[PDB]
Amino acid sequence: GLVPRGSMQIFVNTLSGKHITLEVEPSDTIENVKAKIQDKEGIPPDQQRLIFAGKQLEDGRTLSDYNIQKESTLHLVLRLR
Amino acid sequence: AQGLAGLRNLGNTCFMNSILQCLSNTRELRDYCLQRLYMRDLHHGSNAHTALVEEFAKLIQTIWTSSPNDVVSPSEFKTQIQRYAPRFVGYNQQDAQEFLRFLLDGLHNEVNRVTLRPKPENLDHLPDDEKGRQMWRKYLEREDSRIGDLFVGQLKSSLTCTDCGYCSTVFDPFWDLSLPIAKEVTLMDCMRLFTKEDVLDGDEKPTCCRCRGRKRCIKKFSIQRFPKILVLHLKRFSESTSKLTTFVNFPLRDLDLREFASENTNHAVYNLYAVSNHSGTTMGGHYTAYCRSPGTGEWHTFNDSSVTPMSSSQVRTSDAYLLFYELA
Ligand SMILES: [Cl-]
Ligand SMILES: [Cl-]
Ligand SMILES: [Zn+2]
Repeated sequence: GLVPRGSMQIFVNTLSGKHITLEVEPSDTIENVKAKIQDKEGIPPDQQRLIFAGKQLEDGRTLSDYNIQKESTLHLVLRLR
Repeated sequence: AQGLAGLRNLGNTCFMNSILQCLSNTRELRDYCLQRLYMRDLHHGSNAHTALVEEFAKLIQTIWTSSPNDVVSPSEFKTQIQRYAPRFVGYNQQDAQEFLRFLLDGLHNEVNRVTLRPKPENLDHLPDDEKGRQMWRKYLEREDSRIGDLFVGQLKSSLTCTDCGYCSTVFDPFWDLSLPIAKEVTLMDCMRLFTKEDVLDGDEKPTCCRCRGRKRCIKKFSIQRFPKILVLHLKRFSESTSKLTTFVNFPLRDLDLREFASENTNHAVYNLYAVSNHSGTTMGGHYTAYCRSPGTGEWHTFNDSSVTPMSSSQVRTSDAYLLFYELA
């Protein structure tokens, strides 16, 4: 068979506004999450910013830290500098 | 003429100055600072590493007691934000919306009315709107401040399985909305694209809890609660990474968002009062702000040290990146 899919699904609103579905665990780190977005979108993790409930998610924290529950949407944005 | 003070660039700090001026001209936030109402919301004193609200408020006070053409230095404020959020240490150009999110987060945390955040549940017996209201109350048990009173709204996300027809609903708080560039393209087209039914299939099939299998689902946003201050962030990022420079036609008054409401409402009409502009390339570009003075209704360009008059007809440009709307 295959490795298991994540226990929980969340969505990412990508750069064009289309959503992608991520397979995750509450204990996944924001780095893990950015890698998953890199897999789906081709965007390097070091360019990604993820907003949920007004908070930019930070590397070193997990999804549970931010009380991100099933079917929540993370908002993907990059940077103008 | 009041509040027309420039801010000195400290070295690639135009991102900071742009956002500060947008907040300076956020009427209720400005007044919160001028009337020193934060003092009652702070639960203890600060030290040199935790004086974010204190230094923010003093800067706003300085701007609104200046004479026109005065140039103000935000060095003490910058010291405080970088201590709260070490990414702002040093003198590289930064993204204005990233700075916005960190600044409001720190301001909020410092004046949060909740001092001991409490440590979920099955709400399927409830109708949509009642569940939304319960989720809102739960959010406010953790996050409740005068800054939140201004910026916080609630998104309703609806996820419908095309097999069994179960529509699963979640309610996410938001402090701003980052909108896709749709399709001249209008701001309404962007909000329509944000809220459009999104067909999730192929590698994006969710797992439906009822069917216990991967199913084609339809996901759609509506706005459950509209904030007093609506910050709209335009996703100026193209795939083929580089900046999307599309002209987005946004209205200065009468942005009517009733169509995107979860329920029939009348309190979803906004007027523009500030714009954060980014000009130039993805790297090495520059920030300015156009702001409407809350007292006179006249617009000014704020470009670091230089504050100059402008016509409302010159506010709408392709450099608009963050739009600050207030309920009418
Ligand atoms: Cl980070
Ligand atoms: Cl429009
Ligand atoms: Zn189903």
